[PDB]
Amino acid sequence: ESADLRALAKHLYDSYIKSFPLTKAKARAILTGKTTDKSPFVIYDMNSLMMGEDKIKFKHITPLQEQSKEVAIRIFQGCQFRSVEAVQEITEYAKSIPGFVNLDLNDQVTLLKYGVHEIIYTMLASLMNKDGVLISEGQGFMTREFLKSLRKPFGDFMEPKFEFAVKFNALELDDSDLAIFIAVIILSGDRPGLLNVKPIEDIQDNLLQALELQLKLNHPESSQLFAKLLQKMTDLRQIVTEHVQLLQVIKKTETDMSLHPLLQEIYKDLY
Ligand SMILES: Cc1oc(-c2ccccc2)nc1CCOc1ccc(C[C@@H]2SC(=O)NC2=O)c2sccc12
Ligand SMILES: Cc1oc(-c2ccccc2)nc1CCOc1ccc(C[C@@H]2SC(=O)NC2=O)c2sccc12
Ligand SMILES: CCCCCCCCC(=O)O
Repeated sequence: ESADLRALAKHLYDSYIKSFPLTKAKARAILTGKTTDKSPFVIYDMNSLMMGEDKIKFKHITPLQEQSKEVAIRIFQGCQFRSVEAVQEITEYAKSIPGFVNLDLNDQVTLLKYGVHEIIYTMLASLMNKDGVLISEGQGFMTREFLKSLRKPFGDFMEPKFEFAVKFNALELDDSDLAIFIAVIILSGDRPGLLNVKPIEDIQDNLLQALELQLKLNHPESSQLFAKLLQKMTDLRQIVTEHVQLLQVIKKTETDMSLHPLLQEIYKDLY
């Protein structure tokens, strides 16, 4: 019935607001500079990156052994820390999806392990436009050109996310749409190694119905938005699997290189 589906949509939106401090709405307000609550420092080359480090307050601190004087590695570490924050936000959010916590714990672990990066890239798009991306909770704005011009493959690290984002962002979802979509991602019955797929697919069937109603009500003029959104899950998968391969190539070209321990656990036996 439609009433239960609407209550689910509201419940998920409420949980998403409690779990994710930086929402798309706040990111869009920052990106549209007519909301001059402040203004992010624009980073576009080495000098501006070094200047931004002076001006931006960083929350996360790499161990001294893993600090690098090299611009591309410091940026890489900035990205990792966004993922370490997001994994914990996503976990809190997942526990509020009805039925998730009653699943076998091993299946909960599997759904998070394989779901977090597809969500991370979904919400990364909320911080991007065709010209660049917000960094450090919106204190800075790193340009896309700059990110393309990084050495070794870090151009291949950034550009596919930008290509995804500008198309994903043309769907014009809001946070109340995204709250349901990321729950659909988590409750994926096709993750490797799942033990009881049927209880997962039964939750996802309910989430898909709530997502379908929500897009119908919230985007009445957007033709086939539901279908187009679900097709983006294919793009998201490709970004993750290509990222995983790319990381297996940086390891060869740097034996000493370091992932945050949380990302080491996520990537371990991932694909
Ligand atoms: C928070 C974090 O981020 C990363 C990481 C991020 C990006 C790439 C690779 C790794 N890993 C950790 C966990 C470990 O974080 C620490 C361990 C130990 C110390 C104390 C001295 S410093 C040193 O180098 N070894 C020590 O015992 C210190 S101090 C500030 C941190 C820290
Ligand atoms: C690009 C950038 O720079 C900074 C920054 C720079 C200096 C200081 C502070 C911040 N902020 C951002 C935005 C965040 O953009 C990302 C977040 C997370 C990921 C995924 C990780 S990175 C990895 O290898 N495994 C993961 O989970 C990836 S990937 C391409 C981008 C990306
Ligand atoms: C690693 C060089 C300095 C930047 C690291 C930024 C991580 C903290 C943050 O802004 O989220």
